Amino acid sequence: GRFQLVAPYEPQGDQPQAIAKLVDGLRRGVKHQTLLGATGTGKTFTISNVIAQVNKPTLVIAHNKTLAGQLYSELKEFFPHNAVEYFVSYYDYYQPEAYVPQTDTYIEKDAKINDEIDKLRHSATSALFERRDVIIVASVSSIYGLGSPEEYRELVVSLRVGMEIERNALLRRLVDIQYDRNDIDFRRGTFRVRGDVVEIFPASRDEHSIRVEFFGDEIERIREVDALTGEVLGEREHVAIFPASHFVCREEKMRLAIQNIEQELEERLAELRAQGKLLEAQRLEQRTRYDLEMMREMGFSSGIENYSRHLALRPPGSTPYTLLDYFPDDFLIIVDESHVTLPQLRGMYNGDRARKQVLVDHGFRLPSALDNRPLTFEEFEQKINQIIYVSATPGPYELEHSPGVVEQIIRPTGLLDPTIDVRPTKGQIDDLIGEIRERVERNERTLVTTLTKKMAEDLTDYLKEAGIKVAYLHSEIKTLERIEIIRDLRLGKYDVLVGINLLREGLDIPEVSLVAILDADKEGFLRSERSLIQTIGRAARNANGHVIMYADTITKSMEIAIQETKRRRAIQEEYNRKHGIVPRTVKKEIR
DNA sequence: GCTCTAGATTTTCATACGGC
DNA sequence: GCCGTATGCCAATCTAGAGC
Ligand SMILES: [Cl-]
Ligand SMILES: [Mg+2]
Ligand SMILES: [Mg+2]
Ligand SMILES: [Mg+2]
Repeated sequence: GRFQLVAPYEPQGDQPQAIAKLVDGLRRGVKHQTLLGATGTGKTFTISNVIAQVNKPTLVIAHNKTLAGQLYSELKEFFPHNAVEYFVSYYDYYQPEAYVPQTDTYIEKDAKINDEIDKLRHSATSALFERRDVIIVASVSSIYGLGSPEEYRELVVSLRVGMEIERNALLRRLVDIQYDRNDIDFRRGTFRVRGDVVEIFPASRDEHSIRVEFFGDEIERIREVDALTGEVLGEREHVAIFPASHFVCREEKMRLAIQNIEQELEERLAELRAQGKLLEAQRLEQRTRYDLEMMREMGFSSGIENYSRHLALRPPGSTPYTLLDYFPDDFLIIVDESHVTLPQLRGMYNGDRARKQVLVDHGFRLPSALDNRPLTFEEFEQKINQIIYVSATPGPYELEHSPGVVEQIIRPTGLLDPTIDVRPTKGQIDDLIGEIRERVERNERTLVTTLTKKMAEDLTDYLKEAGIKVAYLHSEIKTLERIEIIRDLRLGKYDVLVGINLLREGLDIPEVSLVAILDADKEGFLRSERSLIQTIGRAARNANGHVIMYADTITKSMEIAIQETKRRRAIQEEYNRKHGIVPRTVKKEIR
């Protein structure tokens, strides 16, 4: 395939040079590069240009699913002729199996699956074999266990007009790859028959079923079919039907796997019983033998993922197969918000290991359950072909592995990194209150950041006493109601929002002209250099953007952020001067 | 170095049950 | 043994500080 970028506009401002640097580094074979793109500079359009120029299948990794969704929307509009795909957790809810020693409690695994997300997951994986012009937006789900891509590929049922194959032989192979017959409710992951037509709804597709028409053992035709109404659509010459699960469990391997699980259990029970952990072994035997009977009286068992490694016959310690393995060897990775996303990726292994080791220590699971896991960060490193880290505040790992940075600060809209004032703590709430009132005069909103949920709630109350319209925003408030609070800020219900750590990455509020950082000098994660610069960027979407940092000293963290903001402004002033640009505030749609 | 602390996101091969 | 349906808010992750 071949990527076709589609937009009205050309690259502008800093975008051209940025695109050129990243493309040349990629072509020279450089492994790690870093796009130091300041906020609201059109970072998704820049990276799309790179993808379009180098024409490699690409994985965009995001640290959260809201941002994941936006990237996926924007990229769908930029590449409407290409396979833009989505790959995140497909669980409506999920609690893992866990044991909590401090409160001596076992917690059952509970789950519930979202059908749309599973459909997208299958569209994503199948796309990577059907064609080369694929971009997948993904969460850290990308580093979790799937079945091997080789097995996933060889189980495909490939069909072409002219083929000779027994009607029932197709059907019986479809069942092998996890499809169900269903003449009543014809939906994805199911098939049916209507005389000569064998109608197949692939696992990757919402509304568009295949219709394979037979004459004896021949295939006279194949047809994509709109299943909203029932009408027929275009007539293909071939089609590929991929498995309706990323996990194969065939009996041929399962028989030996059972005796391997059987013999790991013996050894572990002897181990536990020897150490006077008699309760633990009784636990381990009761679950393992029950699961093993289910494994003999059925294909499945409960918690089957715990026996991943045995059921695959792969050795102890094995690195799992993942989405990354489904990509070609010359693929490309974009890491969105790398300073937050990479630490998250690092820690997926740690938390999973922690949780599973206590299950194993208390005899809920065998030691081989540790091999059912995500990648370690080191295993992620070894699977990188080439990678681009995007962030306004790139972290240590990105800088240390990249040959300097591609800097992109000039915004196509000419908006400046705001000015910053530093004021004393003496009489700070009154100074702020008056400064908010001037903003309410100009119909401009304000963000205030404190250190705690308690302080954010107390200031909201106190600002209500002063007659200011205001809400607090922190993580006690569920996602749905946060969307609504932010919506209601823009419409004008509130002139102020008080927060802690939800007022940085991916918050475009054009109406905000003031950002108030309280306790600006209290050293810690909330007032580190990066979180400081990220908070400052909330005021860079409005032409009268301003920052007040209340503090009595100026920390090292404060002085780097002040200096790097000033420098960025000065460069943006000069570009604006050269081109006669007067900064204009962002007109963005509500909802 | 170990053990707290604050406010943050993400992830994880559904399953027990009653009525057939 | 098969199948349709009601069901949960239950962990350990991160950074970068503070006491020892
Ligand atoms: Cl979506
Ligand atoms: Mg499934
Ligand atoms: Mg491997
Ligand atoms: Mg590679």
